[PDB]
Amino acid sequence: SMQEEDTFRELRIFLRNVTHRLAIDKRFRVFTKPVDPDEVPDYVTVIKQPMDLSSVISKIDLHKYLTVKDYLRDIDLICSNALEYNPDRDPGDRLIRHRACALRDTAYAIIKEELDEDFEQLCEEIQESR
Amino acid sequence: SMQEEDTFRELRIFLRNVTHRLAIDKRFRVFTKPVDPDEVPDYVTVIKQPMDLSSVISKIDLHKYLTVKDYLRDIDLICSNALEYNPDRDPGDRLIRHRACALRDTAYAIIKEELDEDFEQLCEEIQESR
Ligand SMILES: COc1cncc(-c2cnc(NC3CCNCC3)c3[nH]c(=O)c(C)cc23)c1
Ligand SMILES: COc1cncc(-c2cnc(NC3CCNCC3)c3[nH]c(=O)c(C)cc23)c1
Repeated sequence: SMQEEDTFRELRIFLRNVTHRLAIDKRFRVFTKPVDPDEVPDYVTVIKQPMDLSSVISKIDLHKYLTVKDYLRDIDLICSNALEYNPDRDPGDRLIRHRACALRDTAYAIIKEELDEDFEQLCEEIQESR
Repeated sequence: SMQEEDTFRELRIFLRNVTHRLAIDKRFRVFTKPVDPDEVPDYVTVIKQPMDLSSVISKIDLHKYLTVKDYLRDIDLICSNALEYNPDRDPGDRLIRHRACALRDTAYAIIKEELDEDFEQLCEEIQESR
């Protein structure tokens, strides 16, 4: 219905705003675009579902997220990929893991403050009816 | 259930085999890998959901296709993207469009010959129950 289309449009507006705020944070530059294969040649083989903030924006615009829960799955994927690909004790690995956890924590904290629980419940109920 | 897992595993085996047969055809080399942005800088902006045969293989392996119908949507996407991005009368554009239609036609013809309709119906009924 028209009311449901308006609901998903509001969701997309909300998710774009959250994603933009993550993307302009200097700490998260490494997660903003797909990896350069020249910098990490084995990334494609080790990480089976790459994800980054530009890809998240494309998915929002393709109407791939019908709930904030589904969006957070991709944010969690950005984090889990980083922990998987950079598990070593070396400072470079530790920096990226810290930034990955910070990205995750920041996204969840924004959502906790700014997402109305009843709005999310509505989205979930519309999704389950499709 | 175990029987349903076996069904989706058989689907994945079937889809990998079809995709491999498309990927080794010389006509379809242009569709085997993501586009090189150096060759087509405006591709990212014009085509909103890029798709290629290596991406299709990754999606099979990530369990993204529960039916042949969903797989054919991505094959159709490879074709529609090509028709959209190369619409001109020039020979280069006409060649790619012809190959795109041939890819689509070939995938459908393989499926028509080799996919049991009752196998596809089972997949669809399992998908709809989830
Ligand atoms: C423009 O700079 C880059 C572009 N693309 C990828 C990276 C990058 C480089 N190194 C990583 N990890 C190494 C750190 C030192 N120990 C070996 C691994 C990276 N790890 C990542 O998770 C991502 C997303 C990029 C990246 C950088
Ligand atoms: C290694 O060669 C390539 C790598 N990546 C992309 C292409 C490519 C080049 N040109 C295209 N179309 C032009 C043909 C002449 N008129 C202007 C457009 C391409 N079109 C496509 O649809 C794809 C997938 C690649 C491609 C080639």
